[PDB]
Amino acid sequence: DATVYVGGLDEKVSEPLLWELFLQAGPVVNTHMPKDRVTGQHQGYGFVEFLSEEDADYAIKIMNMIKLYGKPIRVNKA
Amino acid sequence: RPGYKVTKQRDSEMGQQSDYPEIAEMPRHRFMSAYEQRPPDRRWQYLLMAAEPYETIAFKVPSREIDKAEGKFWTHWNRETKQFFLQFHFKMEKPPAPPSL
Amino acid sequence: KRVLYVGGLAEEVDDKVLHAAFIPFGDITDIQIPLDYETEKHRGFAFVEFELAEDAAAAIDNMNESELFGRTIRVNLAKSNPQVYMDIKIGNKPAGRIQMLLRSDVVPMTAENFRCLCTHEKGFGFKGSSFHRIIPQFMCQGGDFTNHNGTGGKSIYGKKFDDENFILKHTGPGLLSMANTNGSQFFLTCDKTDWLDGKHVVFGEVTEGLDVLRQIEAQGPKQKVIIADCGE
Amino acid sequence: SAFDLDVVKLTAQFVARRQFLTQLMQKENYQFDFLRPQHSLFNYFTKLVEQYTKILIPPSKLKKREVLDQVCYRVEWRKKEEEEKEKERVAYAQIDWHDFVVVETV
Amino acid sequence: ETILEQQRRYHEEKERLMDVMAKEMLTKKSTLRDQINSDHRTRAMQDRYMEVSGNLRDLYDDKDGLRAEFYNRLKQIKEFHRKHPNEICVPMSLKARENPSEEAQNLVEFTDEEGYGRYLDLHDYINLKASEKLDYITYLSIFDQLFDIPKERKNAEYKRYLEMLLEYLQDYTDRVKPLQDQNELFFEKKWENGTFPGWPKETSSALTHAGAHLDLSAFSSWEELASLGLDRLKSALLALGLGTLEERAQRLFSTKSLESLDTSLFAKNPKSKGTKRDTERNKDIAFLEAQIYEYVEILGEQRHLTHENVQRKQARTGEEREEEEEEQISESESEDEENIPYWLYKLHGLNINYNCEICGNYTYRGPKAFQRHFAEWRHAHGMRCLGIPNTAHFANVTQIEDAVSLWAKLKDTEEEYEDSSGNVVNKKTYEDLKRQG
Repeated sequence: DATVYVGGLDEKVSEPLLWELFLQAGPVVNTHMPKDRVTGQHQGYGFVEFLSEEDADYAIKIMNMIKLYGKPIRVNKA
Repeated sequence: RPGYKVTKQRDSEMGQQSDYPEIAEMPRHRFMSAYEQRPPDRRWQYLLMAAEPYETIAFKVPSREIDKAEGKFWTHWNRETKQFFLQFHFKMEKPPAPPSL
Repeated sequence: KRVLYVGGLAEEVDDKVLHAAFIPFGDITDIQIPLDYETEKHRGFAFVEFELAEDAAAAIDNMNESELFGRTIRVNLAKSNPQVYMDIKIGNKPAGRIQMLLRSDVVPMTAENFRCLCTHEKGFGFKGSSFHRIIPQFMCQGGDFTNHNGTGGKSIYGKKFDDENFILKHTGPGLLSMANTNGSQFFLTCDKTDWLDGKHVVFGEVTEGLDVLRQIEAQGPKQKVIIADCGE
Repeated sequence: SAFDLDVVKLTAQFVARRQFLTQLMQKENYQFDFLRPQHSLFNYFTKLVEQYTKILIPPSKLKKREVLDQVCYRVEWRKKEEEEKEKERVAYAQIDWHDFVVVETV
Repeated sequence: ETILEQQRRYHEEKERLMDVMAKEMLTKKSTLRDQINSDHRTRAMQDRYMEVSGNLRDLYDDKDGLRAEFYNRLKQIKEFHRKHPNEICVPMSLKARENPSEEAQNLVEFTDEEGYGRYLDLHDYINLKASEKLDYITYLSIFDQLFDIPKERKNAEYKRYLEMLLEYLQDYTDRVKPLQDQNELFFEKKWENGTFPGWPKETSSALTHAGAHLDLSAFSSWEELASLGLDRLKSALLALGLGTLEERAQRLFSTKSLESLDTSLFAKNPKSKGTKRDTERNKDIAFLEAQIYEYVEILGEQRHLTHENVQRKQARTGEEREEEEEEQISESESEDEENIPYWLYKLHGLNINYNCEICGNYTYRGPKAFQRHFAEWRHAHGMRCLGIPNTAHFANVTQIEDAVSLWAKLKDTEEEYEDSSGNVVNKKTYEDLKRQG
């Protein structure tokens, strides 16, 4: 479970408000939030690696309460 | 009272010979308000009947209510599509005749 | 399936007339008649709730298109295991009624909680609350009648109650399941959501008004979705 | 629930052989409140008694291949439909109800 | 004890069992069908279902999925029927109490375990759905009844008997297939065209062992049929019929191994000292021979099936035979119900052998990595679940032992009684003397 997939975001969000955002729950050890080079903008889906698995299963339970730019945030195991 | 009955006939194995169980298993009816059309005049309902290949068909219903019954059967719940379809339609699939009343 | 819509009511018809006209079919629990306070008269229709769904059914069959006070009336469904309803308003517009069957046979404590929250018989409930989280092809979540954002709600038993069992699975759209630590928050599924099996308690199903649930889903919220009325 | 069970089954034992209980009720207690068809448990009561009534039937030995045959016959004694219905709902929801081409009116 | 209650519980349990084996027969009709078919060829009278039903695996309208499991459930139903027979047996063999029922009124116990523990005791072990076997027969294992070469009744392993046979004929001119050809002999051939002389010792012994095997195999592969019924049937056929062998030329044969002109001399020969001697010495063997005969007849389909198998395997190659064996094996041991920077790593200090003792005596290839182990999910799980709380304090030592004493290293007022001696007296103690005072 150490990693999660996160959908439905707005590009003003970046890797930092994800950092800050999910460490509110529990620390994101490895952050991945693609920067698209071609048009220089984000599609808004994320992958998160944690310290171990327990962090991330609690993360499955609590985790999908985040709302990025008035809008819904997908978090599921991976 | 008084009710309406329609008898719609379909192809005689003429073109339906070219059968991959894709919704092949009945015609559907719905009551549409003329308030929306591809918008000149309106104000009456239509008893539209549709089947995949063939073209849609409509029948104007000026009377506010006819044959609108009251608990015909004894409340059995297989909604199919809606109360209208199960309540008052028959699909002779062997002969390809759709009756509606 | 206990609530009926009754239209075509003459001005002289009131709650007393309705009680007398429908009681021959069975005991009645409630009669509501919307009023226009500027005129002090009703708007020509009402909702009659029977104790038993079977009686409501017999009434529809014998009273639809019957005569009351000289004119023809219209009677139909407005929208052992309890059946409850929610009337939904989207933006400023009524959307219709969702009717739900609660599986008291499988999850009695969970079903009873939701039932009471529909009737308000314990002093609080769903009326006027919102569907605050709506995700297309997934689910419509509501029941947070205290905080309106997914952090609140309360059960009839206290803040929280146990997961009774996970017998009922998330097999398709139109199922009722508890959000969660059960309180009052719940969701209506919009597809098979089997990844939630064993995590959320499923406790009921939509019996009428799947189309109204689809209208809620269409807002997944872009516009406010409110439980304008509810009951049993 | 052992108490309730025991009293139900006992009053059921005597009731199986119906005057002793109707006398007990008038002689004695909110204990036998299940005697009235109002009290839910009453139903299960009607079961137990019947069962005991049955034991009185062949008070004769049972000398029952046959057992197998029987279980087969008991065995002998919806999904697809649901599926088809689903299909119908999908298609009905997915066709143009605005492709009108009417002929007459009634 | 009121017998009414006991007899009641008995009839109820019987009902429960019937319902169980009926549910089984329902999910997979084959269970009955299979059984019944065999029964058909043992007790000719038996009425059997419409062929269509058998094939489509249906009982009424619904065709059920085709299913080791069939046999399993058949043995389970076997033990069920045993229970039933027992209960049926024992079964064949007011205010006073209601007052004593008042005993021990004050118990806070929920009691929902009489019909539920039974219904459950006999229904289709695991948490939810892993093992088809009921709690009743949770330790039932077919592999302890069938060998791998028998494949739960598919084949019967006769290679072993081919060995013993070679040992019996004192040569090697006999091949597995020629041995099976010999077995085929078994209503008159096995008697009038014997492989060996039927008065030979080695031979009679062999025949005994083989017969026993075939019989046990028979009843093993068809649990559902009443074994005692079959046994008695055969025995009565043996006694009542077996001058059963008659020839229009030689007359009547006797299993004395001689014929007889007419029935008359045949009867007056059954009292003679010769026949007395023989029937008194070779009785068990004759009877065993006969059993081998009739049981092999009842298993003709299995005999053929195996002979076929033999020829197949025989005509295989190496790889083929190997893969086939693999298949038989899998079928045997399967659940009855399915669910570059070289100097860089030295410089950075990695790929160097190291071990953490507290974690599964785990191995770590780098010192930076092991230093990162100190803050981890699993490491903290071992600590905290071990009873050693997770904090920096312990972020050094690996061995489980030392941190236990470290955690032991990690983990009183005076209320003045009135006699002026209670200045040594504790708060709670003086409160207790408040309650006493």
